[PDB]
Amino acid sequence: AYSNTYQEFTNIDQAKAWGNAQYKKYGLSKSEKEAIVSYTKSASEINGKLRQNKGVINGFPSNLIKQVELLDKSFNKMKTPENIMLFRGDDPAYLGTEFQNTLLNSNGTINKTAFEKAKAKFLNKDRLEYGYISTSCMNVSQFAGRPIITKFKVAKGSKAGYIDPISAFAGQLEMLLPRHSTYHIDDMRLSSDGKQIIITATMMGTA
Ligand SMILES: [Hg+2]
Repeated sequence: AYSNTYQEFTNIDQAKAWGNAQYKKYGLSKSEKEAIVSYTKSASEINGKLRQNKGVINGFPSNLIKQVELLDKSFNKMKTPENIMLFRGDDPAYLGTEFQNTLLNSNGTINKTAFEKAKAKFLNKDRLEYGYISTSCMNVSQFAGRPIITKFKVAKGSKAGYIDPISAFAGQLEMLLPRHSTYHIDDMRLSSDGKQIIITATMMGTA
């Protein structure tokens, strides 16, 4: 094959370390660090308004339009040295309103019929996310209960920032990604468990 290598953090301290060493070289304004901190205590509220009005902020309250602009700005400084793999956790409503109450049997195991409906609906296709993408350097335990697990592959030089410390209200080994990002679902298979779906997306960029 003609496949490229991505660094996957196999240990928490190794991630925490590489992580903090990237926080240094960013040099974020005081203004942004509070936009990122407010973003971690409101990630739900903001991304919701972002997926909604499909990227338009010229209707958002003043407070917001500014924060949104500040978050975007911050990414001019937060890129990644080399190719990396990030981990995200999602609930069924992520795949669609139809998988909401169809994806998992009351046994907790994944329904192989709904799984195929999804595999056909997304495999080898590009998805577009309107809000920001919170992720982790590893499959931390704040996912693991979540039925869907995406594994992003981010290319050298792409916007990605280790905001773990910048906000105390940032998840474990948290790594933010720019809004409006577009990735390509390259693989879907069930965990060697029975309950999950292990997606393998390939990021491309943000427009
Ligand atoms: Hg990381």
